[PDB]
Amino acid sequence: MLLPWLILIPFIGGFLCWQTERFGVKVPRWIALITMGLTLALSLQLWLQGGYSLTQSAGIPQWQSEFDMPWIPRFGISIHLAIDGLSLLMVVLTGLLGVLAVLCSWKEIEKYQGFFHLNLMWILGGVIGVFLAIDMFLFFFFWEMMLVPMYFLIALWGHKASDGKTRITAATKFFIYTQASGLVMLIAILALVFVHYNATGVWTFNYEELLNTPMSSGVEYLLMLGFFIAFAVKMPVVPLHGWLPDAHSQAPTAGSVDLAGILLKTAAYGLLRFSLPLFPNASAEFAPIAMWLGVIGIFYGAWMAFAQTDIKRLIAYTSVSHMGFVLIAIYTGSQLAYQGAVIQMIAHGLSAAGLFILCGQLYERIHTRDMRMMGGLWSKMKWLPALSLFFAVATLGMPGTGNFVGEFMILFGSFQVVPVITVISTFGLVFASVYSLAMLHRAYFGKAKSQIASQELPGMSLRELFMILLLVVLLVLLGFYPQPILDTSHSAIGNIQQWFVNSV
Amino acid sequence: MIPLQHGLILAAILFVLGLTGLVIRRNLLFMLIGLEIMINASALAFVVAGSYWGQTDGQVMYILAISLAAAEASIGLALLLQLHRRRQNLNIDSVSEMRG
Amino acid sequence: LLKRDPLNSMMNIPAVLSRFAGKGLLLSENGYLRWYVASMSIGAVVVLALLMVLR
Amino acid sequence: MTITPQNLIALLPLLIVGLTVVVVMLSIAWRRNHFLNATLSVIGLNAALVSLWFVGQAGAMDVTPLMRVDGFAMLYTGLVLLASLATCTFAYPWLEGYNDNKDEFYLLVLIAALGGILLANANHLASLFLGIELISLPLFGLVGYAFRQKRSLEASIKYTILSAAASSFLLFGMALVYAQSGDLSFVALGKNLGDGMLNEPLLLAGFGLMIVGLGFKLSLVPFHLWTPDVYQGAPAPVSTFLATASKIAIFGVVMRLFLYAPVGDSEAIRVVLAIIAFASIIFGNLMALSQTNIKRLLGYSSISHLGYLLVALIALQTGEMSMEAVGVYLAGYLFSSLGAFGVVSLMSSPYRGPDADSLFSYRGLFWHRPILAAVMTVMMLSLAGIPMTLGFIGKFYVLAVGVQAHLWWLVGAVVVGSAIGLYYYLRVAVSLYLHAPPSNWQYSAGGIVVLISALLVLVLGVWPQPLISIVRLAMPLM
Ligand SMILES: CCCCCCCCCCCCCCCCCC(=O)OC[C@H](COP(=O)(O)OCCN)OC(=O)CCCCCCCCCCCCCCCCC
Ligand SMILES: CCCCCCCCCCCCCCCCCC(=O)OC[C@H](COP(=O)(O)OCCN)OC(=O)CCCCCCCCCCCCCCCCC
Ligand SMILES: CCCCCCCCCCCCCCCCCC(=O)OC[C@H](COP(=O)(O)OCCN)OC(=O)CCCCCCCCCCCCCCCCC
Ligand SMILES: CCCCCCCCCCCCCCCCCC(=O)OC[C@H](COP(=O)(O)OCCN)OC(=O)CCCCCCCCCCCCCCCCC
Ligand SMILES: CCCCCCCCCCCCCCCCCC(=O)OC[C@H](COP(=O)(O)OCCN)OC(=O)CCCCCCCCCCCCCCCCC
Ligand SMILES: CCCCCCCCCCCCCCCCCCCC
Ligand SMILES: CCCCCCCCCCCCCCCCCCCC
Repeated sequence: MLLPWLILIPFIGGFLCWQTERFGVKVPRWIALITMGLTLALSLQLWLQGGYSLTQSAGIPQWQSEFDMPWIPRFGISIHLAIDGLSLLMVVLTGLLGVLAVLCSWKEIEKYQGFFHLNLMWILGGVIGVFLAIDMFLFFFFWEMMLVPMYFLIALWGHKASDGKTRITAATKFFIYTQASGLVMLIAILALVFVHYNATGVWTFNYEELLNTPMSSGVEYLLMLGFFIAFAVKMPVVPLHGWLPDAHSQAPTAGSVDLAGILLKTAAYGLLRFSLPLFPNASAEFAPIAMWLGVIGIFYGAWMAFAQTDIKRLIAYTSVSHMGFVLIAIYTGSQLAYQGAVIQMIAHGLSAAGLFILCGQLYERIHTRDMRMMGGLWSKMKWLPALSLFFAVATLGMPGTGNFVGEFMILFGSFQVVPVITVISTFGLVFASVYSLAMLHRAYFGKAKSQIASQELPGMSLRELFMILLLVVLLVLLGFYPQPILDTSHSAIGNIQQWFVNSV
Repeated sequence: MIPLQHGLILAAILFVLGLTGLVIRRNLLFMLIGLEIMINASALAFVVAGSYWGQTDGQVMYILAISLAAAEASIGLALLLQLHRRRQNLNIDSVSEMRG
Repeated sequence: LLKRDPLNSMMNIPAVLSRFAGKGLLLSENGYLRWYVASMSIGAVVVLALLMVLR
Repeated sequence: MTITPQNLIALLPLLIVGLTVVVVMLSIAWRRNHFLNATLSVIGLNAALVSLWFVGQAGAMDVTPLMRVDGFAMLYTGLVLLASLATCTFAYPWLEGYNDNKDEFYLLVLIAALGGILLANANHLASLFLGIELISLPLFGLVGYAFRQKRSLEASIKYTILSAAASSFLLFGMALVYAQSGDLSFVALGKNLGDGMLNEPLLLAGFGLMIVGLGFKLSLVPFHLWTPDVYQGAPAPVSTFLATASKIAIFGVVMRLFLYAPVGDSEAIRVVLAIIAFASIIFGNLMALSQTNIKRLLGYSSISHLGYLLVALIALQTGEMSMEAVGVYLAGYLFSSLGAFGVVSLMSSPYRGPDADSLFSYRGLFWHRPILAAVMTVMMLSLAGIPMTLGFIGKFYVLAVGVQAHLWWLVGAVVVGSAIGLYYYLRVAVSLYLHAPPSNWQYSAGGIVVLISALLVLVLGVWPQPLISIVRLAMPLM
């Protein structure tokens, strides 16, 4: 019922942001703020009225809310939305990060701010639609639809200090990676639909109907490979990862584009919701390759993050390492590891949002991102280095932050399933501490290594400090009291895990 | 008592001769001449096929073929005269300014 | 050793191959009409030879 | 077979366009008037477009031993008429700057549209040949309409020589096919063969030579090298017509020929067409990677899109939605090419003499022509097959048809070519918004046409069901 409005309020709000720029240059930011506040309020209302903590696992499908409308009846294609605990958590995180992205671009008084806000709102609506769609064609449609405003944002509103051609190159690489992988996913979807049609006679794209599809072993492996190639591009999984540091480097300086779609993790959700239930035997056969790719992703991302002289690229490779952890968790077939993966995705979203906002404000103060040109910035700034220290402490997995809860439940469940991959991943946590300490030492400690770092810098704004402290409070509360989040996603995770292990 | 294969072979020989003349000649006039040889060979092939089956369809296709040949000769010679007016040469290799 | 992201360059290899193949294929668009006719006859030979081979 | 009054009702757009040719000719003979003759041409084309309704209520019939009128022919007649009307609309502001006679442009456009209608209705080798040349020869005139311009004369000479060569190849192939079969109707090409002897060498050689001619006409590899030169050298409304109407009509008659001929089910012909489609997709996408000229880029784009269409054509005998995919893809490709070539034509109009270059310089177009820049970026996203655009719906149809028929090499070719196309289309679309250093109602009509094409592309990209239902309503004879 409210799910179409959860998708449509961002799109209508973006249209109103574009259109209401004639009334003033400071008007579209209020429209975007009202839009994302309304979307977040609707998501929280769905959380309160859903009763997710009392819901028990009854088997796939089990939706707390559902909407259906015919879209292309010739192919059996519907606007088909459904929400349960995992989808609801991802939608709430999307709404919160959208509010943060609106507030992070509050001071931009550019002549085309309305189109910027329209692109931001359309990216957020596409991400929410990805989390809500249980029609395969609609899921693919949102998956590819949220990449065009992101392309234009990176290419036209991006990092202004860099050349234009670097921004167009990064946006083009991101678009080609994501859309080619999406096309491979479309081929997998089409072949699954055709197998179901030849076995049943019904034109359907409904994920509930495609769950019970009789497939040969090898056909299922290829369909799983197409789905995994799309999700592995957008997770990222090595070696399909370099688009993410290039896109983070050339994103706009505020960081709203970083929070909008580059940081929300739809691929792990797609692996949990689609890859494991549709192809459980193929996923079980693919599990050693997937967890070894996760191990390689953890260590490669950590080593790449240590080798960066750019702080933004360091945070991007930090995301790569964390996603390697989540990818290991997804293929274990363990309830504890899946709940840890959910906590880890939410904690990564919050901590990377804090890191990217603080990096954007550091670049605002000092007009550079090379860590060799800064140093000793603890004595020069009022709030920024301490909050950066908190968020770097969070991303290495300190207890008291949600990252520890996530990665440690992941490692507990994984050790219950696969011990060697678990011990190698914990040494990956040692690597994580190494790169976080290296970033903190290179940026804020020591002596000033240039002239701009040796001067006093203006303090942060009250709104900027307010949302950074909101992220700090949310991360600490997730670290100390993760039980509401665990209870919200318990039934959906249980359904996915029971489907995965009861059909293998 | 003429084999159909012999008439088709004669038409094919004339067709490949016209195509060779179209390729090896730098002059636009000889290219148009080779084009006329090619279309006349194809029309002869249609006439041979129609005469084998005892049908008027071969001569009707011949009629359409020579209508096309006449109109194409008209247009090609107009373009050749325009080329000779605006360039004073019929070298087709010189008419190559659009490439890549 | 890894600071240049070798996996990124390994995945950038298809773009380099595509650029090289496009530059090589653009040599056929030299703008010469007689070569265009020759390529038409070459394609006719190739199509007919393929049809008699696979028949 | 004779002609009945019901057959005359099925003949209605052909008769109306021919009558328009005669009427516009006599009006030019009376007095040279650019506005009146352009108006008479567009009135005749609109009359044929609305006479398609009476054709539909006449029913599907066989009008000649040569023509067959059904929903298939109705759809391609409508597409050809839309392309011709748009060509006239773009042609008027361009011809406003033309110093020599302007009225003959519309006569040639009408005769080429007549050829497209004949190819839509063609059921015979004679009508297929005649429709191809009735399209081609007015295009010889139109491509070299500004023959004082050096590039237009070059394109005219190249197109005339190569199209005469392809016509000779096509006619020789038809003659070999007729020698084998004994009848020139589409359904009898291979009907005198049985017990698995469909691959007769003379029939296959004839169909190979016709494949050479038609693959020239469809810009298919390796008969594709003319396309960027003729697209660049021709006047921009002529480039619009040559990209849309000629390709659509020839592909429709090729669709009908391979549907009706029993030799269309041959394995060797299918493998040869698969090779041609694979090479066409890959080569056309690769060759547009480094193009700074929008016309040559759109020519290589035409090569790739015709490769995708040929992929849909290969699965015609196996799948059931192949011709429905062809119809949806051709509608989307027509509207996208109309928008792109129309923006090029509007920015190239009026014709500024033969001694001044007609270079586009699309960079920074948004800062002086924002609506045209929006239309052109919508067309660039549509030609890339990006969702929310009708080009994506066409690409989806092509991919579904390929997956249904297990044409996995062609499926991988479509994916790889789509990625390469993504690169260069996005390069053009983002170059529209960078920074770089009319006034009559006919120019506004051209802008309205490209804006309506952009709106149609977006609306049918998000809601393609009306177009799908219309295309499925256009069922040819089984
Ligand atoms: C360039 C990027 C894209 C990659 C290239 C494009 C895709 C290539 C796909 C290659 C597929 C090769 C299949 C080879 C065997 C075919 C014959 C066969 O075994 O057919 C079995 C079956 C038909 O018999 P049936 O009675 O229907 O049995 C149902 C079985 N489930 O057949 C079926 O039911 C249909 C089987 C379809 C199998 C899935 C095909 C698509 C899978 C996703 C994409 C490919 C894998 C991921 C990408 C690879 C690396 C790029
Ligand atoms: C311009 C040049 C550059 C650009 C172009 C570059 C090349 C593009 C194309 C690359 C892909 C080529 C095609 C790959 C798919 C091949 C499929 C295949 O061979 O299938 C055979 C068989 C089919 O299954 P079958 O055994 O028939 O099942 C019925 C009974 N069991 O299959 C099986 O039995 C299962 C086979 C599984 C393994 C084959 C697929 C490998 C995929 C490699 C990529 C993904 C690797 C894993 C993930 C990595 C991280 C994402
Ligand atoms: C002992 C027997 C049992 C084995 C237990 C496991 C091994 C225990 C090893 C203990 C000793 C580790 C010492 C690490 C010192 C790190 C601090 C240091 O020296 O920092 C210096 C340098 C500073 O870097 P930066 O921030 O860039 O500073 C700017 C200019 N200096 O910082 C650097 O250059 C970064 C240094 C990173 C060091 C990473 C160490 C990783 C350890 C992994 C252990 C794996 C164990 C298993 C191995 C395989 C077994 C089969
Ligand atoms: C024999 C069998 C049947 C044949 C078909 C039916 C009869 C066809 C008759 C065709 C007549 C052609 C001559 C029309 C002369 C119009 C004169 C006129 O009013 O001109 C005004 C204007 C001139 O141009 P402008 O530059 O604007 O002038 C400024 C100076 N006042 O010009 C204008 O503003 C344009 C005025 C257009 C008027 C005609 C509109 C209707 C045309 C109908 C025929 C079109 C084709 C039909 C095809 C078959 C349909 C079933
Ligand atoms: C898991 C592996 C198996 C499954 C793979 C599934 C596909 C999706 C994941 C892999 C995607 C790899 C894409 C690699 C290229 C990314 C695009 C890129 O780098 O574009 C930027 C570049 C232009 O930038 P620049 O280098 O500055 O150019 C100078 C020219 N003046 O642009 C260029 O230089 C031109 C770009 C041309 C188009 C891109 C290349 C297309 C190649 C085929 C794509 C389909 C995938 C087939 C399999 C490939 C091998 C894995
Ligand atoms: C999707 C966004 C998630 C943000 C982080 C939320 C972390 C959980 C916070 C729960 C509240 C903790 C503090 C209040 C405890 C109330 C105890 C109620 C039972 C007596
Ligand atoms: C994917 C389908 C198409 C989506 C919309 C594509 C864009 C259409 C045109 C909308 C208006 C564009 C305005 C752009 C303004 C850019 C300003 C840049 C300033 C630096």
